[PDB]
This record gives sequence, structure tokens and C-alpha cells, in this order.
Amino acid sequence: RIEREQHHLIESIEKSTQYMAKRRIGALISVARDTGMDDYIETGIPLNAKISSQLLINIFIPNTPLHDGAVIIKGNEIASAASYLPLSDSPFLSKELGTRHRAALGISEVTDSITIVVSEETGGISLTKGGELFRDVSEEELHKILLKELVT
Ligand SMILES: Nc1ncnc2c1ncn2[C@@H]1O[C@H](COP(=O)(O)OP(=O)(O)OP(=O)(O)O)[C@@H](O)[C@H]1O
Ligand SMILES: [Mn+2]
Ligand SMILES: [Mn+2]
Repeated sequence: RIEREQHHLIESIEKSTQYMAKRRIGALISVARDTGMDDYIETGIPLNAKISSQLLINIFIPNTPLHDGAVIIKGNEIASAASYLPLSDSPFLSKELGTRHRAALGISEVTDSITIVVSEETGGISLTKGGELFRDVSEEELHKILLKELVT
């Protein structure tokens, strides 16, 4: 069922970001929806891989060929890793945040994608949607947002 797929995706994101946040492993994971992401998938290394927390983690290990860029998730696949997302030029984004967050914000401005960031400098988990930044959300907060947004 798609329902079981969507819940597995939530769990996959929750576990991998939780693992990566404890270890300050930067990460950037964009989930596409009605708005196509195919142009950005094509900038990356194709994976077309089953979604799992273990793969998400392995991708973002630092100084590895897959980690520099965004993971894009399309349907029930990790479509691509090391993809480019457009950067927000928004002057409202805090300057202590980094390029991952600016990239997470840029794509949320031009798609309806849900994107999730792990800061390598703080371990905070953030989320972007519709040009909004949810900064350093708690585990419970991330759970409800992903539940609300990714389960249809
Ligand atoms: N357009 C983009 N799309 C996706 N990833 C990007 C883009 N531009 C930069 N990145 C990623 O942003 C990271 C920038 O590395 P850098 O050493 O500058 O850390 P940083 O931006 O301070 O980190 P953080 O935001 O996690 O605190 C690199 O992984 C680079 O792959
Ligand atoms: Mn599962
Ligand atoms: Mn790097």
C-alpha cells in the first residue's frame, strides 16, 4: 500500500536524521510531491533505491562521493543523491545558518516539496515548506509535521 510506504518514509527520515543529528552529520533530504522535482533529480547521482534509514545515513557520511548535495525522494524511491537545489536569496534567513538551509529554503519556494536539514554545526533538524523554515524542531514536532504532510 502507499499508506505503508508513506509511513515507512516517515520512519526512515526520523531514524536517519536522529542518527545524523546525534553525530552532527549534515544532511539535506527533499521529498517531492505534486510539484515535479525531476529537473533537480537529474543533477545528482541516480540511485532509484528502496527507501531506508540505513541508506539515508550511509549517503550523508562526510567525505564520501554521495554526501555533497541533496538527496531527493520521489515516489517510494531515493531517486538521487548529491543533487543541486536552487538557493534562496531571502535576506531573512539567519546568517548563522548554512548553505544547506539556504538550499532547503530555495526549493521550498519553487515546489511544494518537504525538505529536511541536519546542521553539521549544531545537530539541529529543520524543515522547509512553502518558503517557510521550521528551525531546530523537536522529535515530536518533526513527527507531527511529517505525519501531517507526507501521509495522504
Ligand atoms: N544548491 C545546493 N544544493 C544542495 N546542497 C548544496 C547546495 N549548495 C551547497 N550544498 C551543500 O551544502 C554544504 C556546504 O558545506 P559547508 O562546508 O559550507 O557547510 P555549511 O553550509 O556551513 O553547513 P550547515 O548548513 O550544515 O551548518 C555542502 O554539503 C554542499 O554540498
Ligand atoms: Mn517500515
Ligand atoms: Mn563535504
